[PDB]
Amino acid sequence: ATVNQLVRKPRARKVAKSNVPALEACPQKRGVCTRVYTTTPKKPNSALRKVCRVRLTNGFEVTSYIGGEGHNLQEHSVILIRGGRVKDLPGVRYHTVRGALDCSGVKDRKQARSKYGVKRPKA
Amino acid sequence: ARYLGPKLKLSRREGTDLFLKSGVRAIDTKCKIEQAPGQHGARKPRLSDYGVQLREKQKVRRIYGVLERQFRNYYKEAARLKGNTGENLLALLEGRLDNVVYRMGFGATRAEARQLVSHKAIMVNGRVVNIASYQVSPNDVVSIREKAKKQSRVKAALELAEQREKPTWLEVDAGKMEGTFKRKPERSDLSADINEHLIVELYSK
Amino acid sequence: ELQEKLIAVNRVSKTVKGGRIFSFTALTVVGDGNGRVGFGYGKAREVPAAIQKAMEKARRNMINVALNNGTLQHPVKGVHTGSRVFMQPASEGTGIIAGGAMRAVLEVAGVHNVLAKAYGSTNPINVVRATIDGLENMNSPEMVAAKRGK
Amino acid sequence: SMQDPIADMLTRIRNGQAANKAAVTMPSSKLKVAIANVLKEEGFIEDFKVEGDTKPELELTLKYFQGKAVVESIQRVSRPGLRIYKRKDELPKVMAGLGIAVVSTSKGVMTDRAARQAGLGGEIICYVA
Amino acid sequence: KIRTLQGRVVSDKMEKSIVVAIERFVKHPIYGKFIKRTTKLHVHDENNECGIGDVVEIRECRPLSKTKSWTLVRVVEKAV
RNA sequence: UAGCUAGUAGGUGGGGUAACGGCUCACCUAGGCGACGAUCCCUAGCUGGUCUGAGAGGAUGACCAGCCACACUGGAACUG
RNA sequence: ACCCGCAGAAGAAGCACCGGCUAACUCCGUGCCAGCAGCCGCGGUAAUACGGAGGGUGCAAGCGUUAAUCGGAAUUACUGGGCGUAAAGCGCACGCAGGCGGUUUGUUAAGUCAGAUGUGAAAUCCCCGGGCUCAACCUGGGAACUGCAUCUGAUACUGGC
RNA sequence: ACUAUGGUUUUUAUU
Repeated sequence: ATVNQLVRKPRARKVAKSNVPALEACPQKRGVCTRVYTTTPKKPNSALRKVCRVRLTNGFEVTSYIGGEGHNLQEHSVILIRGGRVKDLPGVRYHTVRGALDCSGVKDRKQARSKYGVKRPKA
Repeated sequence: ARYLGPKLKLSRREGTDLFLKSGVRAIDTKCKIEQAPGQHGARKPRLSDYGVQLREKQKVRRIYGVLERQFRNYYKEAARLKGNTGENLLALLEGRLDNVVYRMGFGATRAEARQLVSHKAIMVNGRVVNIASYQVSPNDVVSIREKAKKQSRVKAALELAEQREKPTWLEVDAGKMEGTFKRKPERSDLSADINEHLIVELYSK
Repeated sequence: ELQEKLIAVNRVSKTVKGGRIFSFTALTVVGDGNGRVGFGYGKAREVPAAIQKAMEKARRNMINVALNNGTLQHPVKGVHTGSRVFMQPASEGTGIIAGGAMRAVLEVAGVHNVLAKAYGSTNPINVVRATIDGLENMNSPEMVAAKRGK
Repeated sequence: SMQDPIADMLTRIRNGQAANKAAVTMPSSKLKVAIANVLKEEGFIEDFKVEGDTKPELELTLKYFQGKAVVESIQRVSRPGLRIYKRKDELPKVMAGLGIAVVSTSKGVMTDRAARQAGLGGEIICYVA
Repeated sequence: KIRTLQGRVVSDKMEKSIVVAIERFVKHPIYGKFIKRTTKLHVHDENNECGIGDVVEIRECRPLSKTKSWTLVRVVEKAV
């Protein structure tokens, strides 16, 4: 672009699109939770995986992933969400926290046992 | 932090005796040193240059006992005033009080000297110093206090040093257990005049 | 004797009717350690026979460049087929700096270190050609000297 | 183009070296003549002459010395689209000091060597090596 | 005197004043090209003889009205 | 985002303060700002500095030094 | 603060990572499931990629998992782009704020450049000295804040006359 | 050039 154009009026970046604006640029955000259900990934990666519908503290609802084995999550339980990129499971850019609020940890972790808010081995 | 646990694994990874359990158990080895770090190395060899660079990053600092943050903090003073970082870093690591107390013969290792420095036994410029993060000035005095001179471990450290060669950049009177540090050594006088092409590119990016 | 350096070697897949067949291809440089250099490329079966083919073509594409005690005095630009490279004199700080073709080409030529960056097409077999074009973009050895007197 | 009298001199020399010619002739001006006199002084030409009947033509004899080429660089710096001015301590140093920069100055067209020794700045016209 | 300038009249709709246009004469701070850049002054004039498109000489003073800190010195060129 | 401005832009008579000024009251004019961006919306206190990067240009103005503005909210007064 | 003692190893080590990028190895189980995941990609009968393993690597009072603000990003392009065909030359001519302008002499010093007098507080990067057990910290000094002002000066070229 | 004409075949280990 010419100097005679930029000296008359400058030109603007376009645009670097945002991934997860529903998290308000926070490291974590809270939500109330409604229904918890099973969903299926793209067929080359075939499996079953679990998600929940989470209305946040703000105006937005998201489909959040549930990692780790154990189903006991309930409606209006109030839980924490983190932005976490899933590219083989439909409409999921969001992960649930197990180690905080009305969630449970995972039993018998042989390796990587600090995940899901799981404490030192005693059981 | 510092390392704790089994010691022969350390001398096995360094391929060299560390003076750890090195009495009659050092004679003609039979201890996996110079042979077998880990247990594998001959069947699926990757020979990665990132792995030799990672090995050099351990190798260069463990000899002085200094941790990564300490080593990069000395490298910050070697990388200013132009490059030649391997020779300019040498003068800093060799100027440490744990290294100087080891070269004066009061410890069989730099860690044994560092543990004599912590035990309030060492004095510099006429006053007591208990940190190894100190740097000794040229033609200044380093000495040991009376209540440590007869300790069987220190007796055995000076007994080891008098069976070896002398460093010329300091002097000590064994009739007083006291003397002066003359200068920070030179990398080509401490060993030989050679280029080591990894240490001049070490750390960052 | 001409001194050798390997820049890269890798396995290469080819999907043919009913199956895949594998080859190796090597990227090499050969030089005299004073000012003469060439770059090689070649495909074969197994690493050492691909390197053998590449080193044999490095010894067929050579150029001879005169430099005053092996230095690159001024900022200098290399070009080949949309691959671009630019080299700059240092300040005796970190100094070296730069990797791959922009490290290896000057090593087998015995040439003193520079600060270097690539632009455009980054594919190594054309960036190396731009590096030996930038070596030829350097001035006469030694020229001023007698062009302009003190 | 009538909009620039310096491109009318520099590019004639680069195209003349690309054509490997011994001499080059151009339409004249006091500035082209002042630059030709310093290109003779700095060893790039061996002669300059101004000849004509109704308008002046400036003919330069190029000084190649001992092999190919008379310039490794002939680069334009200040232009009608963008002016380039430097103080005495912000003067350029062309190709690690192998080249020269041409400076306007209130005292007449000179080298960066001469401007630095005088203690002056001005417009940077071109780089020559 | 502290500041004294020359410029061109653009409004004469006032009985003790005029509006004068002046140039900045400035290098653009990042794009490096030179620009004229026209800025306006509201200037004191109790004679009321200088007029639109004429060239005037003006001097800086203490405030005489709101947005009025300059006064007329001379008519430099007459545009008819 | 194309219009926005009746104390707005300018004159002519009278007042107020430690002083400037449409600060303020009255009688008259149609000016002024705006594509070099007025109107309007979201965002944001200012500088020394901090600080990413090859650098440009941004970002960022918690700490220490100096300004602005607020004192639940709005609007006044008394005193120096 | 500092000095000398009284007890006992006593009061003390985590956490990811190990197919490739990326340093650490490849046994058995599962059989596109159960799971893994930053990226490439992995998982149907020995899976170097999951589970389960024993061993192995690296940081360390930290380790993993993220966010803010930048970098890589030339991805808004001054430094530093793209338009025959990979985005875009606008169907053609007329007029126009702005951008550029022959060849010379004389004048001006607005652009520019030179030298002085100021201001850019103290702190601070950089650079040179000193003391705290070292550094941080406490600081003696020199740089720098490329500028913005007030004089004096050159006068080549752009602007103006 | 040398007769004017003739439509469909599930996504799929996957090299």
